[PDB]
Amino acid sequence: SDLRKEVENHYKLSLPEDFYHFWKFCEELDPEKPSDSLSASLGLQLVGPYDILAGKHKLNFNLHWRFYYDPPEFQTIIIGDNKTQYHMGYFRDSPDEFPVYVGINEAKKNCIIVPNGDNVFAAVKLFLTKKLREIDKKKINLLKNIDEKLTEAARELGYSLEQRTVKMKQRDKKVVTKTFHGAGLVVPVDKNDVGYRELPETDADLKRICKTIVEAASDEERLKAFAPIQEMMTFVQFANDECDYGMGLELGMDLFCYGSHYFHKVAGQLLPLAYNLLKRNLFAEIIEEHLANRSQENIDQLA
Repeated sequence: SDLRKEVENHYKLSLPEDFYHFWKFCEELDPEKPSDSLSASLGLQLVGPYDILAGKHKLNFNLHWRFYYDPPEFQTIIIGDNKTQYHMGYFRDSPDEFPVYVGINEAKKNCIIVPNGDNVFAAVKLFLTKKLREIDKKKINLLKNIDEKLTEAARELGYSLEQRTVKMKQRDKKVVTKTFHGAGLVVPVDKNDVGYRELPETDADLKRICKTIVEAASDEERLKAFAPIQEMMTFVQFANDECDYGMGLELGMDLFCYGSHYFHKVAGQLLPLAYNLLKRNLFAEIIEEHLANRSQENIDQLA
């Protein structure tokens, strides 16, 4: 329990039981280097809060293995090839609740968060099954052995292995908007529909607006191209005054997701405030620190 406290106090996030059970699974695979037990067969390595379990931390965990498009909800636990910057993370709607599922993102490809089961056994199972369906006879036998052991453990522990579980499908009903990442945003909406209001542009049209800002040819033209964004920020101010905090979280998230440093200032105006109004204060802290140092490479706080 002491080790658990260390892991969870460093991130100020509770970790679900599958996190700890999966460490033990990887310890059975390789007692000497559990974090690397899937490296040879799958190209995956356990990191993040697993670095603490591994003793590699013996310093801001808010930025540790936080890739360029990882929103504060997303906490990296597994990394793959740095050519695509494939990685898996727990996704939490609230810092005070357990992860709602495991998402994957390829940070050199896009900002999309792909849901991959609701626990890390599922996410690794799905990765393995895809790899098995692609490939080398020598690799297959090894993969099939890991698949058997992984599947047996999940069955003993009661963990679903589906990419989209019934639980995940129920969360879809509470998502108020997908955002650019596609993971979805969940905020309280009361019986009077207070809590969220939509943006006045479609996602497609918002991306066009962002494109014209990024491609502006001068400061003068960029200022003019920013007018639709400033207009939406005024709407967000009234939404905040009126307790529809989800609007500013959506606009700020989309601008973060678009990826341009030209949006860092307004994203820093939208997202900390939105998270603080939503009483998700840790996420306000993460996004502030990430916007201040949004690195594309060298995000390992222990290197």
